[PDB]
Amino acid sequence: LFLAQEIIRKKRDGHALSDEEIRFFINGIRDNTISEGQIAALAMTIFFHDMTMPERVSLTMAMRDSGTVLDWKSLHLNGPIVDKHSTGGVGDVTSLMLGPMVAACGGYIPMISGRGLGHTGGTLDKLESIPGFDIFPDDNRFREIIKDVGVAIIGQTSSLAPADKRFYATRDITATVDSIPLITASILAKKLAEGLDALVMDVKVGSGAFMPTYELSEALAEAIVGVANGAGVRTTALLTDMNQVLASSAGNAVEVREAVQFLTGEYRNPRLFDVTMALCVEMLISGKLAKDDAEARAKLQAVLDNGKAAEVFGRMVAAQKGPTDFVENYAKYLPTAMLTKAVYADTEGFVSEMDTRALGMAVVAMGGGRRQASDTIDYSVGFTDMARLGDQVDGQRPLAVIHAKDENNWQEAAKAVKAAIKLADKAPESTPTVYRRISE
Amino acid sequence: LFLAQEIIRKKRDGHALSDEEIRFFINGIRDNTISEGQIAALAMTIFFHDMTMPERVSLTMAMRDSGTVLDWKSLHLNGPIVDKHSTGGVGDVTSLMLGPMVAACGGYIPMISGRGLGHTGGTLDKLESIPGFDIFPDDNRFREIIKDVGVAIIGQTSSLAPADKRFYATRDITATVDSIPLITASILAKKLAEGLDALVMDVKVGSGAFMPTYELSEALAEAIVGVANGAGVRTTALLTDMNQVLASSAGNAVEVREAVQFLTGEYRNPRLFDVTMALCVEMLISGKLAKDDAEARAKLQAVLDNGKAAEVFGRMVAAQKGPTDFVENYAKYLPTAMLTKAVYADTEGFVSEMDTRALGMAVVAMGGGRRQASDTIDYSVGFTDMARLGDQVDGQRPLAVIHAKDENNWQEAAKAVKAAIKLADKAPESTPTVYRRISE
Repeated sequence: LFLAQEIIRKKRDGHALSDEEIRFFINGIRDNTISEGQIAALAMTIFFHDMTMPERVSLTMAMRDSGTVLDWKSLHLNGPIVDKHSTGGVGDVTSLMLGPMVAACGGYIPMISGRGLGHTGGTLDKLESIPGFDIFPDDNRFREIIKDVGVAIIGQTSSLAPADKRFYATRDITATVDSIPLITASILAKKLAEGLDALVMDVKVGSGAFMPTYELSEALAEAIVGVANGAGVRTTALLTDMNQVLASSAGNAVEVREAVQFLTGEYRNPRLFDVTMALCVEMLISGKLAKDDAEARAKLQAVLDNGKAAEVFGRMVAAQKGPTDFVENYAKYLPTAMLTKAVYADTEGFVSEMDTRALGMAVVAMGGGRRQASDTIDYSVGFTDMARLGDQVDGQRPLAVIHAKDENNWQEAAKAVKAAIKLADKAPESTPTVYRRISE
Repeated sequence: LFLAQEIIRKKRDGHALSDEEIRFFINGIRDNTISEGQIAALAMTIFFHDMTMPERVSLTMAMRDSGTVLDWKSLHLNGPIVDKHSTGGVGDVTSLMLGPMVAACGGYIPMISGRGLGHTGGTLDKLESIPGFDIFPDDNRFREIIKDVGVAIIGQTSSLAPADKRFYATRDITATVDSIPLITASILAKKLAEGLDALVMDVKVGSGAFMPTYELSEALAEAIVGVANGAGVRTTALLTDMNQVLASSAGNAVEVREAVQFLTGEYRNPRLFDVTMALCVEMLISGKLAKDDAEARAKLQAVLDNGKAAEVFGRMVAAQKGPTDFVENYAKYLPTAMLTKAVYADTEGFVSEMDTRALGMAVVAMGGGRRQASDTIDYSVGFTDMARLGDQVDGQRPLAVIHAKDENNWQEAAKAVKAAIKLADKAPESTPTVYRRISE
């Protein structure tokens, strides 16, 4: 129906908005006919009245259909269209391994990513530290890589969920961003555009988590499962730990390198391994590529050990303009910094605390990302050989190994790192890597 | 404190905003630094959390101080600075008589009016049907008229309560206009700028009332008394009837004429008389010009009968550039329409119902006001000899006498009037003119 004022009022007076009404409002948001104030007002009424399951699904759908919705029916692929989604994290490089691994098991992953300006090391920028990697293939080319290779990590060709652009921008300045119904629809809008069959949300918990409390991370996880499954996509979610860096490194080139050494068994961080394996099992199960966890973990460990996984990564990289021999000779292609020195904590002890966001911002500030846009990322700067909680430190074990441009910013970051990692006289109680699985 | 987002959140989470915080927000509204969405958001949080008495007063004060606040201390006047405020109505010409009457009793009335674009026949346009009437005297000239004459009805020299400009505009399209705390502060902002000592709100009740229900008109009346008196101005309010036209005419020239025949006792509509007397008694009492109702009604009836009141009207008109003999020879100065014919209802009976808003819009539509701004009011068009509820009608008594430009718009209005006044086989139950007096 018509009138933005009309719609705002209904919801304000504790009523449920119709699909036609929610759809009308969202397009108006996209077509710039519905003002900022009209957006901020509706967001608030939702913050006080919430939205029923039907309203929740209609909001998401009307946002998905705001832009373009991919369809792979014509391609007649012989496998499930699946993909994973995270709420971000520092060292969260699971996507580079996840994509190849699941494609090597019969799954098609049309990973339309979107970096993460603000304070989030998107994967798109990591993949750009690979000489020639084109993250912008046209539709027809993209459709080809998927069918041929199985995976493809590309940047959003804008027209995905446009309404979310204005809706989110307003919410950020009007104090209505922390509203579960709105968040749920915002996150899934982009993904549900990919024309998926199944999905898996990786909801982080802890200091570096999106939601403030475990109870709130869990809350969001349950909401996501509901509307996605309501929208037709077999979804499950996991609560991953993010109280420290996931991989043994944070940056761009250093992370893509880590993803290669993982795929080839040259080195595998155990925590990164658990989360990586846990997400893939879900995708296989949701995708029907396995009847149970045991079957799935089996197939995955195989592909990971017979080199078939790293092979797919290598085929994905080449099809997107990277070297055709990236996995074998990556050390000659990836950018190496001028200064690489290890940093040590002031005293001997056990790592008991760590501010992920701090380390995250330490990376950006040293060139690892962009605070504005005009900034140009130094794809070689970052951290490696990161200390894990519980690790005893001293002259034998530094906190991390810093890859900086010069002795100055090295020194800067060195102080940043040392300030972000808290020591203690004794090792803290351990926490799980994968807390639990929300489903149905 | 800083941040509009910060402030919005606090209030959203059921907290009380500080004076410094409310003040910061309001100036930002004025200085265009606080966006539409940030205004619409805060308005909603208030619609759901209301505002404590302290917050209520701080909002109004921060809005008053948004612009200029008059001060009459330097003038050293020998009387109270008072003024009345209405929520509008059709035929509500009480201000033209009220101003003179109270000044003739020792009260100073710096009536900064402001017409009423939209659907409200402001007094400013009525006073402009008087040849040469200048409603825009400069401060020094204005200050002179007050001290010399005692009264002065002038248009707002913009810089009064600027914040209210943007705040109200946003609210109108975001469904947050019907919020008592916001209304209370909006109305009083303009008035409290006049540097008053006492005030009296004329809150209408009925079909032509601002608030939807008697219980809501009363609700607003109690709120107004609270924050005004909290802000230092001795305030009381009355619930006037507005289920029909107050004066025996609606328009511009026809109303100013009515106000003159009242002041000179040539004719006095009894309902208009009661409301006019009721409001003045309040001003005298609040102003300290009387110890009780009896004393006040006495002084007023005197000034009304010894011609001293009409004298003041005459001195006000002349000081503001109108004729120096307007009261004695008004019939030669006021605009007279080309067509003046009486309209009769289709059948004999008793006037039982009447849509004030309809008659109000009938006047505008015939040139009595402006729907846009570029329109130029025909200060001669309007209704006179209006039927009162309970009046029996037939060939002896028409519904009203229409002053139109031509036979066309006369005919138009004639249908408008006839459609707005409902007849019945028997006279309806009478209602009071003045329902009750809210105080303290």
